[PDB]
Amino acid sequence: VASLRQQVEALQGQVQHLQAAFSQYKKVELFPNGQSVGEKIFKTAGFVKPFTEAQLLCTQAGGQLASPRSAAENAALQQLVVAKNEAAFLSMTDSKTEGKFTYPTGESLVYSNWAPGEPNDDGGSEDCVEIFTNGKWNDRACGEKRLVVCEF
Amino acid sequence: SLRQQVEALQGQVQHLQAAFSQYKKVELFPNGQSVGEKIFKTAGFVKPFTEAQLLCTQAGGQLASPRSAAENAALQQLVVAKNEAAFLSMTDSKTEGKFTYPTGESLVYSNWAPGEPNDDGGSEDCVEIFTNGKWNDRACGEKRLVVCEF
Amino acid sequence: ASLRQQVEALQGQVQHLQAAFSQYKKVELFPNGQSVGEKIFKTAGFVKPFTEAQLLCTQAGGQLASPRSAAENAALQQLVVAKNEAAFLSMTDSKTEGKFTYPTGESLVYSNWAPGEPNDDGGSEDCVEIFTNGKWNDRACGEKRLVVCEF
Ligand SMILES: O=P([O-])([O-])O[C@@H]1[C@H](O)[C@H](O)[C@@H](O)[C@H](O)[C@H]1O
Ligand SMILES: O=P([O-])([O-])O[C@@H]1[C@H](O)[C@H](O)[C@@H](O)[C@H](O)[C@H]1O
Ligand SMILES: [Ca+2]
Ligand SMILES: [Ca+2]
Ligand SMILES: [Ca+2]
Ligand SMILES: [Ca+2]
Ligand SMILES: [Ca+2]
Ligand SMILES: [Ca+2]
Ligand SMILES: [Ca+2]
Ligand SMILES: [Ca+2]
Ligand SMILES: [Ca+2]
Ligand SMILES: [Ca+2]
Repeated sequence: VASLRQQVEALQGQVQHLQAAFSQYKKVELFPNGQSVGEKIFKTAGFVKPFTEAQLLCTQAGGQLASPRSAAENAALQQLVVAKNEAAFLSMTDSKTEGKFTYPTGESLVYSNWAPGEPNDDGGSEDCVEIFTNGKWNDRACGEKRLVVCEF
Repeated sequence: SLRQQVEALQGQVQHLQAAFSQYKKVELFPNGQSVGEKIFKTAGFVKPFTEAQLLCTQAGGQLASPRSAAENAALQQLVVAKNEAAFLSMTDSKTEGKFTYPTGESLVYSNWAPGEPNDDGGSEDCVEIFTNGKWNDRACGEKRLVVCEF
Repeated sequence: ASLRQQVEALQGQVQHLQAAFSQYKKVELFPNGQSVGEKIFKTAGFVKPFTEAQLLCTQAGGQLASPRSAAENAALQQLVVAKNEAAFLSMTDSKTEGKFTYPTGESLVYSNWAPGEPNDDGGSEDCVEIFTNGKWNDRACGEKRLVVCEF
């Protein structure tokens, strides 16, 4: 009760210090390759890789390829693409069933920002998705190299 | 009961303090410098002043603004490490011959190289810091290392 | 009463902090870091001679990569492979030729020498590099290798 009192007051000061310090470091971490939106964080590796390699990199790091689920998330992701001036791969593919794009979990899309006419499975071999500097999406061959951006 | 939960909380906080301390060192390696309560971090690339300024602002910070010999030395470490002169936040764009911080406040510290600022060519309103730590006013259109402070 | 509620509220903040921190740790490690046990390896992304690399890590509050187990070596190997550049380890045999030690002076507790190593080629190889295949080779300290520090 009494001793417990001080202990609680001491913890409050320690917690406040951690909160202030962490707040500062979050900003530091995101500069210049990250974007925070809601409770999601997008971070680019800064280089390009084919889809399979990009996917593995994100998976191994405990995240997954960028998967914008709203206009807000897509705009945040667009900021990184614009900054690096390099279109990036999204996590979604229609490799299982042509014409039906899904997230790595198999769930159907809850948001999309396809450029006019897309997806068009050009050449009959486009099962991956890239996001342009203007934020629009286009289905593209998974063998192509695009900016690696993961979400955590 | 409450005494058992408090010890559990104490343990969680001690763990966080240890984990956070380790994480701070990791984050700052190799592009950051901690001095006092300020943190300097370089983006690792060069940009013209206006662009560099926007990058820092959008990140929730601002261009490096050394306010003491100690901060200037910390900033100097990053410049030396990348071997690339960097832009500071200060400019005399509003009133030629009078440098101020983004807020409009006058300088509280300066480390100008001999003869500077000299508004060379009548068009130097930005400031760069060299690997030796000294400052020189330069054209804002030139590209220099982007270093922000948080 | 008020104390208990004050403690439960404090724990709510602490667990929220734990969650935020966990997310930011993963973000931090991507793509230049690797965590293994309580150790963290992080590459600077560039190459430097041994003395300079050692100074960079020391000044950052850590030390050059010092894998002490197969698990740590495999973790470090991931970074070397990602950068496709052999990296320097912290150990040297500068004090006593043929006897590699950590910066502390302690003898190795783990090694993963490539066949035929360490050979002290030219009679002047007192530093250690780790290849993309995870094997070690003694190399001249003047050579430039990927900088990887451990924290
Ligand atoms: O192959 P390319 O003609 O250079 O470029 C193609 C066009 O931009 C097309 O509109 C788009 O739908 C394809 O995905 C792209 O591959
Ligand atoms: O134009 P430059 O002669 O190559 O270099 C100039 C000189 O170093 C001058 O002393 C300095 O005050 C100017 O800011 C620089 O631009
Ligand atoms: Ca298909
Ligand atoms: Ca398709
Ligand atoms: Ca297409
Ligand atoms: Ca002027
Ligand atoms: Ca001027
Ligand atoms: Ca000048
Ligand atoms: Ca970081
Ligand atoms: Ca020797
Ligand atoms: Ca030797
Ligand atoms: Ca050898």
